[PDB]
Amino acid sequence: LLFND
Amino acid sequence: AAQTNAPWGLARISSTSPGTSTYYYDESAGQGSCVYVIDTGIEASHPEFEGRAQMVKTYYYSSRDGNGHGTHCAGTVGSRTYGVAKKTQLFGVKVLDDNGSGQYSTIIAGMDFVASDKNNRNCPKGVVASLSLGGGYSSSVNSAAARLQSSGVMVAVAAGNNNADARNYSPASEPSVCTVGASDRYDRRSSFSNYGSVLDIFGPGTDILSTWIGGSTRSISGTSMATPHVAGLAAYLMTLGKTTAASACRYIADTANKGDLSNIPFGTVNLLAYNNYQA
Ligand SMILES: [Ca+2]
Repeated sequence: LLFND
Repeated sequence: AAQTNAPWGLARISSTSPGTSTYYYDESAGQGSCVYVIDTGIEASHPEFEGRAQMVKTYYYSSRDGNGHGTHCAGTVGSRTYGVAKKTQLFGVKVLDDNGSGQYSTIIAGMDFVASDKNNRNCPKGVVASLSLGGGYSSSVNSAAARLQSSGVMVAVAAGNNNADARNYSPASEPSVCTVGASDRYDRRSSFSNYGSVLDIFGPGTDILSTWIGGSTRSISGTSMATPHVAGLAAYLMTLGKTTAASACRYIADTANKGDLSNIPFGTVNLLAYNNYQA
């Protein structure tokens, strides 16, 4: 779960 | 003003408790402010932007958002239905490619660009930059963010989605900017959100409905989604005259809901962005 940093 | 049946994150930032569904906000709605969204671009033609969005710079072959990420983030800042600051002006800077990636040199160039470009624009209430991006630590990237902030722009950056200390990520780790973690609709720290002493504030980041490319909408999750909530809130507060670009992060932290979040590790702030609206 990424949609990021 | 009140938006009924709002996306949960908008309702959350205008309430002292979770579980509400109405977003309450002052009608000024960030008018007169400007927010640069530095990302994969913005589908400016999306009806939800009402002609208030414009691409101003691309580092690739086209200025089109072929990914969707930038359009989603922009929608949370300032779209009619999904946005915090519904009357702000949005400017897109495409530093990420259509796969959502980009080299640090390009990202730095985009920050330096905004620091200069804001001098050519009419933004009487102030300028905000929202950076829903990041990677491993880089002193150069941190420096670029610090310069942008120093130039008079309220810089909001994502903490990152590694469930780790944000000290090892950039530009999250630059102390002078406003580093944003993510929470969910039950007031827990989002399971992927980074944490650590460098975080300044939390905003809604799990299951955030916003604009997408092809004139569509979708729900996605990330500290990328929390960041534009804070960026939009800053624009909104600047327009109301409550704070300035230099001090908005501190003002947001000072006026936040305090102690409401769960699963916050010792040493990380327990502060959730809040607009303090009273009708
Ligand atoms: Ca900071």
